[PDB]
Amino acid sequence: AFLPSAAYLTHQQKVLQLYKRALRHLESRCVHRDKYRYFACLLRARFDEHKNEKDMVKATQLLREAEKEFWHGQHPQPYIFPESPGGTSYERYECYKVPEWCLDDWHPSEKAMYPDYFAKREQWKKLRRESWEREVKQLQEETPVGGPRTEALPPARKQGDLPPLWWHIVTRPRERP
Amino acid sequence: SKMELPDYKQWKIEGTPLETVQEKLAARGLRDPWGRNEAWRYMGGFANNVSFVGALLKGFKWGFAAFVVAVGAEYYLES
Amino acid sequence: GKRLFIIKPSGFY
Amino acid sequence: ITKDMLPGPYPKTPEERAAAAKKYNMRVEDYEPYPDDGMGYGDYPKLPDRSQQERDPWYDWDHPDLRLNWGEPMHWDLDMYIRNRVDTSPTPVNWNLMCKHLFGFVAFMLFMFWVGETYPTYQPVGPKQYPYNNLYLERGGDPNKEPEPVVHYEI
Amino acid sequence: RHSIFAFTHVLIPVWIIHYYLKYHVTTKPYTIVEKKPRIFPGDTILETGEVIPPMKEFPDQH
Amino acid sequence: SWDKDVYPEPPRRTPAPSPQTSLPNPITYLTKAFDLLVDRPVTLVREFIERQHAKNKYYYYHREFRRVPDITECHEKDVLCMFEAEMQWKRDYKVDQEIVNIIQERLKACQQREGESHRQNCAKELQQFTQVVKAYQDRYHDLGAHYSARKCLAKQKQRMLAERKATKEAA
Amino acid sequence: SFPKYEPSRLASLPTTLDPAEYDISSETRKAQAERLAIRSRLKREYQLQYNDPSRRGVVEDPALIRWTCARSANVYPNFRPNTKTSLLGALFGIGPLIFWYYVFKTDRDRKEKLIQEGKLDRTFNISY
Amino acid sequence: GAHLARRYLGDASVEPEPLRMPTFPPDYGFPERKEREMVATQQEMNDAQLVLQQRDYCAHYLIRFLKCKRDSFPNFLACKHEQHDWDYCEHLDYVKRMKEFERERRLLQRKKRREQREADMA
Amino acid sequence: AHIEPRYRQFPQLTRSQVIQAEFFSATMWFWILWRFWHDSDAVLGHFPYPDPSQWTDEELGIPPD
Amino acid sequence: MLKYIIPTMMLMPLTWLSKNSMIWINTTLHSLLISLTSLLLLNQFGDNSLNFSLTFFSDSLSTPLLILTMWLLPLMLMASQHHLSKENLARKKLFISMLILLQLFLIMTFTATELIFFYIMFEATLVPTLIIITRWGNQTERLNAGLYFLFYTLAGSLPLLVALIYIQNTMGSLNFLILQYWVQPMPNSWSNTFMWLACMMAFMVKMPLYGLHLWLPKAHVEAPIAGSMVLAAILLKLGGYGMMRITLLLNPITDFMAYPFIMLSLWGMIMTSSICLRQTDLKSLIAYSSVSHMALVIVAILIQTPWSYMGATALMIAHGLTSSMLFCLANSNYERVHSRTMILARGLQTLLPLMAAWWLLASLTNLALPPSINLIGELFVVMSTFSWSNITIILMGLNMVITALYSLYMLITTQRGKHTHHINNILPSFTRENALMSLHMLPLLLLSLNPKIILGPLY
Amino acid sequence: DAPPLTLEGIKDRVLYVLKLYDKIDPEKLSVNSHFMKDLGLDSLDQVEIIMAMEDEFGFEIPDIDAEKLMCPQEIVDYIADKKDVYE
Amino acid sequence: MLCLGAMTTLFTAMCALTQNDIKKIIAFSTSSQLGLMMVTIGINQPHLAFLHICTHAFFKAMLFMCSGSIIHSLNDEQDIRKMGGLFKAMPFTTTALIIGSLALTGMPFLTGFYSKDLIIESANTSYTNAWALLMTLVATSFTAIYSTRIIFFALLGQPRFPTLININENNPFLINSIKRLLIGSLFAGFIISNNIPPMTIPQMTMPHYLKMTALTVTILGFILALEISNTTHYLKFNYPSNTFKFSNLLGYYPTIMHRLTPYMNLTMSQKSASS
Ligand SMILES: CCCCCCCCCCCCCCCCCC(=O)OC[C@H](COP(=O)([O-])OC[C@H](O)COP(=O)([O-])OC[C@H](COC(=O)CCCCCCCCCCCCCCCCC)OC(=O)CCCCCCCCCCCCCCCCC)OC(=O)CCCCCCCCCCCCCCCCC
Ligand SMILES: CCCCCCCCCCCCCCCCCC(=O)OC[C@H](COP(=O)(O)OCCN)OC(=O)CCCCCCCCCCCCCCCCC
Ligand SMILES: *C(=O)CCCCCCCCCCCCC
Repeated sequence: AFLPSAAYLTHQQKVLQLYKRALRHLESRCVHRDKYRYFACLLRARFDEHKNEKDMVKATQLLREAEKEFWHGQHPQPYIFPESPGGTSYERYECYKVPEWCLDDWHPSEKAMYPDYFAKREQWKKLRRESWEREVKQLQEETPVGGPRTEALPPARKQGDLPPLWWHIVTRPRERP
Repeated sequence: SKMELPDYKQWKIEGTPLETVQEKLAARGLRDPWGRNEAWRYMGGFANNVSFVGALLKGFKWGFAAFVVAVGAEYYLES
Repeated sequence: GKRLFIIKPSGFY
Repeated sequence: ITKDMLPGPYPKTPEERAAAAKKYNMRVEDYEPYPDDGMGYGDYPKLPDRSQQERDPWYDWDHPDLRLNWGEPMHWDLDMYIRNRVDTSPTPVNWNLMCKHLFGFVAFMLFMFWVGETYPTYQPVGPKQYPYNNLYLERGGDPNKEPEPVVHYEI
Repeated sequence: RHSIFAFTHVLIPVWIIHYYLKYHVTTKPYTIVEKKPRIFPGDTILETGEVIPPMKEFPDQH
Repeated sequence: SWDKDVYPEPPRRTPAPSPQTSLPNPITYLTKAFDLLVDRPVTLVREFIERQHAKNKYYYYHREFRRVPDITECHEKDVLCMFEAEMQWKRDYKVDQEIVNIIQERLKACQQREGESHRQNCAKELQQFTQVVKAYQDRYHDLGAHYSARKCLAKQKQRMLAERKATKEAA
Repeated sequence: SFPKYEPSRLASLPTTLDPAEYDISSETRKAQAERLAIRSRLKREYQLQYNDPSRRGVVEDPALIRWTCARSANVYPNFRPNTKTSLLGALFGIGPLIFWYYVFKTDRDRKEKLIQEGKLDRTFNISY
Repeated sequence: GAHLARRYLGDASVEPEPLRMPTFPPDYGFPERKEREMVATQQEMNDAQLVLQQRDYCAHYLIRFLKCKRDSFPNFLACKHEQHDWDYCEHLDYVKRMKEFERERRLLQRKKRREQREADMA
Repeated sequence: AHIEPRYRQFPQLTRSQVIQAEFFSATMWFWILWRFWHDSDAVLGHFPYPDPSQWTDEELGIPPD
Repeated sequence: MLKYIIPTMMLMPLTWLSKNSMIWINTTLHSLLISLTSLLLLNQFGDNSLNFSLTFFSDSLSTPLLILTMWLLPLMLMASQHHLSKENLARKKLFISMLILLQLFLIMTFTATELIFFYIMFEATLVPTLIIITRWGNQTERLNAGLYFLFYTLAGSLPLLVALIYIQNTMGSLNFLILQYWVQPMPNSWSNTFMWLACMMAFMVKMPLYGLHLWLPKAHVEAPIAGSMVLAAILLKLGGYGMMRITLLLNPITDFMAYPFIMLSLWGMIMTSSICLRQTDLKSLIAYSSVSHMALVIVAILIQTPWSYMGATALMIAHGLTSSMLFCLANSNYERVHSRTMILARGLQTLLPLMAAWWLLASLTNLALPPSINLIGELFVVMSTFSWSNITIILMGLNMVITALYSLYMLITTQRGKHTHHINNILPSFTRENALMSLHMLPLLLLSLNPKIILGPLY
Repeated sequence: DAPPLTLEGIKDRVLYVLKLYDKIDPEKLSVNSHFMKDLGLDSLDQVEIIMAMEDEFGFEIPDIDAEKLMCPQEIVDYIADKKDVYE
Repeated sequence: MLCLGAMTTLFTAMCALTQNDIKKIIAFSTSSQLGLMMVTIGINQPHLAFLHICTHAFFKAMLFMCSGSIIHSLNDEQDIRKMGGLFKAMPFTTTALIIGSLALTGMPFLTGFYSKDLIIESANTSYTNAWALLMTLVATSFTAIYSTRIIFFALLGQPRFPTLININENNPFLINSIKRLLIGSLFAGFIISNNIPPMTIPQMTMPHYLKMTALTVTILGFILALEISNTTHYLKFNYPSNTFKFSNLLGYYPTIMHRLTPYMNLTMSQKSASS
């Protein structure tokens, strides 16, 4: 439905996602580890019973009413991981995630507090500014006519060149700034 | 720097409630694969935790003994 | 040891 | 920004709808404008009335906190449907059953408080007995006058 | 400068607030109004010396 | 200090220290420590400042407004006399405000000073407050934001006609 | 059997309950592929400007400018006076004014009648 | 909590209502009934600044207990004796209120027996 | 020496935290039983509550008619 | 008052005879000296107004507005000297001269003894504001902004011109001091009804009244910074000043003719605050907030109790300082992202912490946090309207709820959340911008210590 | 709080979890042991492996990235990218 | 005040029974105690309510601090379903959390006794709304239920947190900060309630069932929630009810009124106000 690489979820992907959501909401219903492990192997056997169903329509039907069974038997407040979206510590440190370009606007009396760091930042920005036009001309020699098809980015194929559109992935802030 | 791990072999589930879980799964032709991962919660220094009525009575022995000592002290003090 | 540089905006001004 | 990339009038021909859908960067069949009834929308698209909480949060969004892409058309209430405001996320329980349970519980509690006010609890005693004629000079009575004697006896 | 905290943060503000309340607040009427102290049977008024007489003898209960 | 007639106080009657228990209270030692550390040097600084006040003594005064003719004996549309009448009435209105404030301060000081027995032992201040509020309400209430001695004289004439009709309907 | 989920305006339908999610029909394949093509074109067009070292400024989003120009500037030129908007503008624009007019007028007539007949408790009221 | 069920779920004419009572004269049934002595003088409990809920017929023990609590500072447990005296006299005053309640209950039972004997005889 | 993290096992305990925990739990049970030994009327009851049915008629002013 | 009019006129040879790099420094310096001198108007008395000459007087209503007017000129010079840094020198001196000429018209608008001279100055203040908006404005629709500015302010003021001359022919004078003592009760008739409307609708446009307010979220939006500052700080307050002068003559017909305008303002303070909850444009949000706060001043003038006029003048001074600071904050971010869209650049506390503190202070003074004079004005108007009718407390408290909501939503949207990834020209805060914020907020915070100077003629 | 992770520590812990899973014998497991082709595991078993990684390291791996990790070296590198180790 | 406080202490302590985040549960605990304070204001006992403020400060601050020590020792794990096995792992935190729970429920002669027990003893013996008193007693049971819920899922049982143990609490800041409130929650109720002057006349004469009522309903809540706790280890998988979905989804009032009322004030503000 909504994915970065492809446009859809396959049938096998929806089976695996229902399996994972069913185990997580089961663990939310079944707090203790051993009781969860008992009912989790029971649910795993319930999945593996119709593992070899060759009819795609019958497999889609069993997946659909399995989603119905799951929607009835879900936990109201499922355990969300804390840094996962919906958790308690999700996007908590984003107020400390200052982007990298703010170092360039420092006064020189506080750029002199870290001479080796900015003496290295200059050669990082040098590497970026001599990689930019080569990776742009890499992008326009590989993109098909009518635009790109998927959102998947191509790698660097040559030696000496860097992968295209790499600066805000390599120089992103840390999870604990 | 280096963090050493304890040996993976020692987390056998014989002696845990995972043993009872694997017995009730073998009662219907099933085999539990994820027992030894969860074995550490039911072994070692976390095994044999207290119940609630013993968790309330933590320090009840020493506290009651000091109670008896201090009541005897104020009983022998008043004369 | 292994101290990390903290990116923060310009506190001079 | 230029004039043929601004919102314009309501499209009535299919080629005007095609130019509008190309302007708003979306497919023509998915391009549903608001109905032309004077509410001031023009050719603006009717995004399907969801919040931004329902969006896939692990996607590498152009606008992460908005869960929004660059060039993707925005809902007319995009500032309303942010995660700092109204959530239209699906609930485990239906909306009507939630309204039934909450209204029934509140109304039942209010009725039982009123009935318990109608039938109070008390103790098997008389009123408290106060000297100096129910504390007349203490409750602010005027000392030029003299009230009735409130005499309390033994029992 | 070893207990400079208890000097600078206490003993100088006690001086300032005591000078303030003593020569600019209580010299103005009804600024610091105090509830009058509680008089019992058996006390002695420090302004007069009159001993407040004790209560009537109790109809003892136990 | 101030005038003890306009801000009256009942005589202070504190009880004597009658200790019973064997333990010494902390408050006598805290009082003597506060005395020897604070109450003496603050007094010494005030004595030095008082000497510097006594080195150059000079006086300020209270302004006296003599009574000019009021609005009842000023001609209609005669701004030279009714300006004086209006300034006189505005100063009297501000002084009446401060009278009501003084009686409020008496009432509140009595309520706190009497504590729990305030409902009994502050009937005099409550009576004075009710009288001065009834007078201020009959005199200046509902005149509005554009109040004047003309507005107050018109209110007084309407109230006097109401009282005259209330007296005439009782005889 | 199981209680069927009832989608409302404030609680939409989950994707795991939608019947039209599991359509493997090729018009849905083409629609998802064309939406993916549009989204990929806009994604590449964004991050070409976003990863540029020569840019020091705002990557302007024409959808945002278009959103603000819709929310502010395109209201009167695409308004038409019809029955719905007229009854809404008289129902909601002059309606509460008339309602609060009657409420505050009735309250002030009642209070002025109680004052000019000498019934309203106005003993200590001297601040107004 | 049985008289609650005797006033609510049975009949209400025989149970004494809490809000307006006593409905009988204090001399109705008592040969030479005596008043309650007020031990604390009015100016005394005016000077000790007692709460108006606490200015009842047993305020002299409360005056002595507050005087003890002041005179035994900082020893806040040295006046358990006067506190027990005040609390036991509050207990006795509550007993007197219970006796007023039971008096009114038995006199309403007397009115019920009177009207039933009159409805049987006449 | 600060506490070093272990793995899938019971963590290293200080002597001090365990003796303070036992000390305050023993102080809790001491204080509860001590105040139960002294007061015993704030829990159970201060005075006997009299039965209104057991009362006589003469103390309540009941002429038998 | 001539001792302030003559230095304001000497600011013109001070700005036209300066060196080309010295035209901001000299005008800022000498306008700060004139604002230093403006505090000599505080010689007020409990009975009498400070009556200078036949032409000028200054009671305790005009005095805080005069101090605010003479203080606002250096702040406008500081605020406008960055976006005009690439302007022609002659046009730059013309901009400074329009600001000085506007100050000159304002400071003898507030001191006009006679009401047709008040009218002449009150309508003379339009034309520098006209030139500022429709010369140094930003976008395409600045010419429709001033056209609806000039049309609404003249179509309201035109029956006021006939009404003041009708007072001149009937009473004999338009001196306010004479009409204090020669005012006659205006009875119930249709002639006196349209008389009341002619005397009031001009200032109803200038406040603005709800329903007549549609010039303002274009005239404030399409203005430059000095124009928006002077519009939200003084030119809205000219209506409250004129109403407080003109309701002396309109009694007792106000006591039953004020009801529909009290309804319009009491409901428009709810409507425009709800509109502030859904503005995509930050400068529009501050504009509709200005309408929502001036609605209370309209209610407090139309119910004409002493607490109401005290709260209304306190609220005018407080809102002038607060809204001027909020427009300067919005310009400080517009000088970096070049867009007034509020949802564009977020998370700005992660990049500008001290400016986020100034945003926080301006937001707290926006929602009337005690003990600010914002809350003093808000609270006194609420007290007087509760005395007026007890049911109005619902509308007042509901307005205060929505006020705190849009204030803190503006704070959250502009200052908090995740910052924008594709915006990288966010400079550190200049010393000029923080000087502008501090010279707004520090007088507003100091006026909480001694609030009696901004509480009008009947304190 | 929160001791720092290394590639050695993540590798040791991921192989430690995969040596406690009964469908993998401990001698055939390596850093590059692909789960489907080499180790003979199922897709569902690989999903449970990802869930064991989530329970081990205390964060959710999304399904679009869970369904692409098909060897322990990719799992270690993905946790290394999501936690920024060797800083 | 009596009806509103009884409604608050019923609804919040009933919503606390099936929440999963520990800070949510202690927030419903303090809101239920504030409802009890509103109740005892409503029975004309203002000084008992203020004494219960001063009492409640110590142990409810201590319970939030113990939950914070648990959260920091489990790396921002705020959910009670990933806790447990912390009896010996965090002994000082276990100790102070149990002492705070007993002070919350009304253990005899801790700090919470001298306020809450007199609140219930004065709420029984007064001319009172009877349904309000009954809901107050139901809330009194619910306090013991969620207190042993916090102790059970947080401390008792076996671990559920992830495998890397970072459990550490041996810093004198944390130890002294919980220690001084621990001394407060042990002694300050006795100290304050025997330093305060008498401002009302306390009801000390009452029948035996009516004197023991708070303690009895508290212990019965303990017993019923011990049954609820022991029915978790069983190998039974119960489908959720409507009472569980009511108390687990916050009573549906933070669900509807945080969607319905912000819908109207945001759409009428444009489609009927702005546009
Ligand atoms: C006449 C003589 C008078 C002398 C005394 C002065 C009287 C008050 C004047 C104003 C004082 C504050 C001015 C500076 C603060 C604003 C800028 C700022 O935050 O800079 C941070 C900076 C330090 O922070 P940083 O770490 O570097 O950077 C901050 C970060 O960026 C991150 O920023 P942040 O968010 O962490 O920091 C912002 C923070 C944000 O804080 C908040 O949001 C919390 C505030 C609200 C709640 C608490 C207060 C509620 C009200 C109760 C208290 C008032 C009444 C008390 C009386 C008893 C009760 C009635 O604000 C503060 O910390 C300021 C503390 C004081 C707040 C006052 C109230 C502001 C609230 C809004 C209005 C409320 C009503 C009006 C109250 C008026 C009181 C006079 O401060 C300074 O550098 C201060 C510079 C010097 C200031 C001089 C002030 C006087 C100027 C007047 C000149 C003429 C007279 C001569 C007097 C000379 C005195 C030396
Ligand atoms: C003593 C008597 C007591 C009587 C009590 C009973 C009567 C009153 C009943 C309550 C009425 C008000 C409550 C309803 C509105 C609640 C609004 C609110 O807070 O919404 C919360 C919502 C976010 O909630 P959520 O989705 O859970 O957040 C998850 C985190 N991402 O937040 C959002 O969606 C953000 C929305 C921002 C703008 C909201 C606008 C709503 C304004 C409401 C004003 C109400 C005025 C009432 C006036 C009464 C006058 C008498
Ligand atoms: C009759 O029962 C009078 C007592 C007060 C009213 C009833 C109170 C019932 C609840 C308290 C006792 C609970 C015993 C488990």
